[PDB]
Amino acid sequence: ENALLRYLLDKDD
Amino acid sequence: TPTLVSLLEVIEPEVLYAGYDSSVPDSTWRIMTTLNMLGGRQMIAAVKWAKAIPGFRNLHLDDQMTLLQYSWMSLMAFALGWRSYRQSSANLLCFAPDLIINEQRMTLPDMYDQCKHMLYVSSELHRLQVSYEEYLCMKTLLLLSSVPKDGLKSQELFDEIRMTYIKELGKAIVKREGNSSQNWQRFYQLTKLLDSMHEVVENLLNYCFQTFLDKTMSIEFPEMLAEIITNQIPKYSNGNIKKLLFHQ
Ligand SMILES: CC[C@@H]1C[C@](O)(C(F)(F)F)[C@@H](Nc2cccc3[nH]c(=O)ccc23)c2cc(F)c(F)c(O)c21
Repeated sequence: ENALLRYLLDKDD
Repeated sequence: TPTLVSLLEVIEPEVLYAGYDSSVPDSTWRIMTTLNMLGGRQMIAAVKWAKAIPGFRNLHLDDQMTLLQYSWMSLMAFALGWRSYRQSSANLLCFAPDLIINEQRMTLPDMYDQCKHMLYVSSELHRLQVSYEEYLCMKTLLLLSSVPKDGLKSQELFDEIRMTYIKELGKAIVKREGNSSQNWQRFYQLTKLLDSMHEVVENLLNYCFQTFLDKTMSIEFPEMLAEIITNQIPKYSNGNIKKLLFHQ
């Protein structure tokens, strides 16, 4: 669930 | 030491273009579709923006996700209201430099009924003569304007950060030379505008949730928006939202 948002927050920048 | 408001200023997102071909005629469906794709790109930049807000990365990751999912429409409508008040007044919505919703575009079937709530935002910023510093503090406060019914994981820290940006808004108000009585009424006026964002957003989310759910309308949402709407629809139906207010 909410994969893209989690990725954008967890990734660098 | 660099001021807190100057740190909010440096992280202001870059201007995005809609990629709208104005040689091709307009339609409500075309404008709505283009705006959905722009919104998704604005929301990807809003994530990058939020991560650079002092204090925000210190909140639990689940709280960071929550705040961005509740406030997405509030942040977008407020930023739009600001662009529209600065670029060209009065009754124009300045989504992107290549996509301004003019009087001719406003006459399009049901264009006005969805635009009027956003026109109210720019109208209010204009009437209140909102400054760049006040705007920056107000925008960060909109990110922190809704929490889950049973609060956040880092609720205590959130309350500290939210108080910090309220105090930051206060400092921006004071910068406009005036007495305690007019400073108190300015803070009252600006926080009343912040509160009214909940109602402005309510109207935009109704169009949003309908167009997303009715597949017969062929109204496409990009992944970022489709993911937010899918997450938010059950939260509104189960009463899982505490809309923070400054008044009442
Ligand atoms: C179906 C409602 C639709 C949704 C949407 O496109 C959303 F998906 F981006 F939220 C919305 N667009 C925006 C609202 C507020 C600020 C915005 N800032 C941007 O940079 C880009 C989009 C944006 C919207 C706006 C309208 F004027 C409409 F007529 C609509 O039908 C909508």
